[PDB]
Amino acid sequence: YLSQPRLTYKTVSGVNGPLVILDHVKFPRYAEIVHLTLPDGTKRSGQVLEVSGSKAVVQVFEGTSGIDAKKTSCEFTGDILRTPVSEDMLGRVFNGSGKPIDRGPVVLAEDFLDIMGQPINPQCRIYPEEMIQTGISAIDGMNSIARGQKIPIFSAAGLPHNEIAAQICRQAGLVKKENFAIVFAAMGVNMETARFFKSDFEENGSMDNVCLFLNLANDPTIERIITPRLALTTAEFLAYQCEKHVLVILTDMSSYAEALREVSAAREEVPGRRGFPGYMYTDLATIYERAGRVEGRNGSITQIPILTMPNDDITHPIPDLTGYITEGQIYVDRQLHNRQIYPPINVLPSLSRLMKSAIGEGMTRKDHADVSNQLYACYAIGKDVQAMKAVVGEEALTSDDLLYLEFLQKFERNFIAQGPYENRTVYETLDIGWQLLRIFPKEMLKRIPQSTLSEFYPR
Amino acid sequence: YLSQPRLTYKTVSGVNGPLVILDHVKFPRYAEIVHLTLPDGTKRSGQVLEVSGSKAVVQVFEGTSGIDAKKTSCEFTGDILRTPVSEDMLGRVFNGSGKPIDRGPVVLAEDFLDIMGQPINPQCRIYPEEMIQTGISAIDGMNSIARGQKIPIFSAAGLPHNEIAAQICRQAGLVFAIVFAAMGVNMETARFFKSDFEENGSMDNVCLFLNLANDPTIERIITPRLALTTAEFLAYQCEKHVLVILTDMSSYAEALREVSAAREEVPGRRGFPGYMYTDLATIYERAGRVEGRNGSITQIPILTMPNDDITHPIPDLTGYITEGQIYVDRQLHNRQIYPPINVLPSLSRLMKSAIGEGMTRKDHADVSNQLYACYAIGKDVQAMKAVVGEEALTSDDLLYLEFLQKFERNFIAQGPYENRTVYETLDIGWQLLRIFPKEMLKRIPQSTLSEFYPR
Amino acid sequence: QVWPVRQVRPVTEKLPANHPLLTGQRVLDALFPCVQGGTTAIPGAFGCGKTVISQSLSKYSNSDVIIYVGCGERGNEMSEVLRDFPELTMEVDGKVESIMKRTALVANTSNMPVAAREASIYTGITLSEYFRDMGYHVSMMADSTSRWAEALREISGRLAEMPADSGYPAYLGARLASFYERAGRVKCLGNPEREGSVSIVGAVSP
Amino acid sequence: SLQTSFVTLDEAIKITNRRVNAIEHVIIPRIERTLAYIITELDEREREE
Repeated sequence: YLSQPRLTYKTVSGVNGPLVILDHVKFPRYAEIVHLTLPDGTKRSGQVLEVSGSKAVVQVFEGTSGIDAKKTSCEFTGDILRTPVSEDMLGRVFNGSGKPIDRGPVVLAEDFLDIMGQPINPQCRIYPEEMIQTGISAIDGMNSIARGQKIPIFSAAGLPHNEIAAQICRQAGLVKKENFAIVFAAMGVNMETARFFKSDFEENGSMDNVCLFLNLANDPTIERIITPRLALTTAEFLAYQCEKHVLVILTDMSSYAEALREVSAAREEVPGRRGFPGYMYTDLATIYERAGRVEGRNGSITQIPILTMPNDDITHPIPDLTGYITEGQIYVDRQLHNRQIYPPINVLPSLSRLMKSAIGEGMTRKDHADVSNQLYACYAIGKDVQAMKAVVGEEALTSDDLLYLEFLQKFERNFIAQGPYENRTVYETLDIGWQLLRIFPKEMLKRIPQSTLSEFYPR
Repeated sequence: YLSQPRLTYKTVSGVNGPLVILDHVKFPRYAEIVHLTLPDGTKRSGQVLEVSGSKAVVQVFEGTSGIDAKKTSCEFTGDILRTPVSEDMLGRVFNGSGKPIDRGPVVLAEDFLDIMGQPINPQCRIYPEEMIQTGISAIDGMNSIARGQKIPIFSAAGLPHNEIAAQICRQAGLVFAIVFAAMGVNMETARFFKSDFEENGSMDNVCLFLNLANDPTIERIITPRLALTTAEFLAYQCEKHVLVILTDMSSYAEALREVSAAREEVPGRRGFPGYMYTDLATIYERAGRVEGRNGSITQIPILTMPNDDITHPIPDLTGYITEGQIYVDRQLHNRQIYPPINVLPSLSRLMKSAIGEGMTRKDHADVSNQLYACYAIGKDVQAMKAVVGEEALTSDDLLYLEFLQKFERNFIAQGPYENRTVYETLDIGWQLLRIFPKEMLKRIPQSTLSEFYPR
Repeated sequence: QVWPVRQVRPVTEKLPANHPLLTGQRVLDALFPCVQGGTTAIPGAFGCGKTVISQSLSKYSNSDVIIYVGCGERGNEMSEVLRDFPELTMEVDGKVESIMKRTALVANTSNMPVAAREASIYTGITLSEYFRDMGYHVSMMADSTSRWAEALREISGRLAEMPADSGYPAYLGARLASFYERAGRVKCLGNPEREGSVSIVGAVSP
Repeated sequence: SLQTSFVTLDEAIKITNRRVNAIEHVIIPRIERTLAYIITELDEREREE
């Protein structure tokens, strides 16, 4: 392996922003990690950015504020950035660089994996088959998530997408009729939501499932770019070598791309469309496409990215490319958060493109296809009656448009409304979903075929 | 004569995109012609874009793929690009470089003309006044063309602009060589102009320069130059009348933006280079009549506006050089109108002095000015009908909507084999002007209304 | 034999196309026909019922060879195609056969190199011109060619060339012109007088 | 009383429509075409920069 001793240069040729450029380097690698030690003693870390003959451009992680070109010693490693993975890191809280912050010890490695990762062979993938049960009714009843799906949650600043992400992590599991884990990556969080995540998951008793990667907002913007790659290499050890089912939640992927745009422009690159890098499509794809089931192993990786659309724009290139690689969306809505509904998940625009394979007999239950699209039709027909009632009044609505406004007062306050600690299992999000479909008679339910109307309506 | 022998180099000190940068060149000349020999033995030819002391920058026509630094010859001919011209190139099919693909021989030259053009004194030019009867009523009764007018067919992708043009070549005449130049066209368009000129039996008058879609891109810089130099030979030295058809001039500028990108000049409007105005003015201005010579060049280029935008840099800089334009629009194409010619943004800047008494007829200039104002008004009433509905329209505005149903079907819509004369077009145009009463034709004076209106 | 993918394979003559590419469908053969040698286009989205055509053209056409190109696609939308093509059947001479005795696939997911997705349109058109020179009638389906133009936009910015129209480079309509013109019924270059064809079935995503 | 509520709803419908059509064919296309010019001219200002 790497048994030769390491060279420790003090031949710094210049500092220019976050870049330290050395010279007379003996065979420098690309993307190799170095360890700079300052004059006073502060050890900083950095990654080699460009080599050219006897040169090396080093991008220091923690900035260059105090580096001189006379007394700074820059010890090279000779190997690229790798993570130590273990199965006993399920239950720890690491930061963006992979150091523990829960007063824990350093993780004893079972492997040292390169965090950039190799792609999966497209022949060796299987189509996603079973259900991941979250516990939130609005994304399990009508927007069900397969095993291996990549389905982002679309929201905005101020909306409670961070408590939806914390409620998924507390209650995610299988669809019971020993191999489940959650890798929660938090990029660009502040402190008061970092101690929301660190405190909620550790005293709601399910810290043992989750491996928490908390990358703060005041931490360096290069450490936000290796945070989802530390979280997905841990998930690819835990799933494709230990046969667990892993759910990978990446919180605020629009804050990854604001740290990628910052790292790109500080690499002296020229920006592309809307200022974002031109390689932004194949940079998110190296993150998102680390998913799916595999052939010959019993694990899987299902991803839930989370986005923050600026000014509720959908043509912004962070939601544009996420909707270009990932399969569907969830659409946390603002007009439901003002009306005090938790979780404020809109149903009408939301979609899971693999929902028709995660449902059915022997996966969830036999009527999960016919219930969901029936509640989807009656939610749309009510919301037309909801606006129409204001135009003509109550005395002008018949006994048809009152069944849809009386259903609509109970679909938002019983199906959508959950409360943050109420784990509705998927067998209980259908019995909720049926006792709203009994407000209508069997002569009105058009989306349900008659064979399961005979088996599930009369109770 | 060039009676010195030519220096063959093997000093290629850099290849970058479509450029080959030589060095140790002994007195290099600008706009020279080189002849590169690749390692495998094939030959491409190129042109010098810049000299600077001992180094030259060669613009290779067929692209620099496979060209290395070690064993690539570059024989410097020491001359600017001269084409061989003759009268026996009327009837041949050349490719975009000027090499024949008719399974025939090379051209045996009568002279060697510089393809870049040598500009004509404007003091000794004749103004094009004799009108070409083109048959098609939209570009004859309102947008008339004279012998010597540069006038493009603006169109877009899909519209029948190559059938509109081939109709003019069948129907052009007064009230005659063809030099065709295909730039980046597909195989089915070059199959169409061939089989139309074959069937018409005019193949002894057509000279086709075909640069297809898979022919190399930087040959399209010289393809309209190789065609127009033949035209300026056949018109000013052979005293023939020439009709030059430059289809997809959009494929000129995308191969000119390509050569200026990897050269890294200052880019202009929409990434197109700075010198795009004088470059299309190098091409479009080689037309017209001259004093003491009985030949003429009538130019009809063909464009494609991207996304049908007339304010793109290709139709907006063409409209500043050429004398009018013929607009082909997409909305009349969907309504099954052939030819789909929008007369509202169409123009002929030489129409004003080519029509009138003693050339065509007394009332030509008055009919077209009134057929303009009735189509321009009834298209505004149609956008007022979409607001207030069909019911709130006065009885002198159910006449302007009556006109549009009879203008774009009885005057515009023709059929691809009608040879409508300049008198048959006008006699259609007065039965449309009897739609109105006599006291609304406010662009036609009393002297012409008293004679031509009541029939 | 080894062929560079960006050079057109030489033919003797590029003949016109006078024979219908006959699917099993009643619409788009009684209404909107295609020929052996022609170039089509299809909107490929989620839930358009797109997988009628990609599987009818593979089983029921008069094509002898299918070359399926998947350029820059999703992860679990490429694995769906690789799952159901090795079980799709076809019956000539009564006996049944899998269609993987006459298809080749070019699978490029999003996770691939960006330059491998630019050269998946060109790899699948060069293989389709290798059987066309045998005299077969190849029908090629280039699924989601708008992902290929998303790959070319990166390669254009990889070399620092200036974006022209909506971020795409200058040569967007020209590499699409230098691809759909390699389709056509040709007369092959060779002695025993054959005549092949290539039909390109594109797929776009507005 | 029935023929006098007819000609009040016959005049109020024939005004609202001329006001749905005055948004569909006049106002909203003008706001869309200036949107398709801001996304064009700012592609130009990114390209020159």
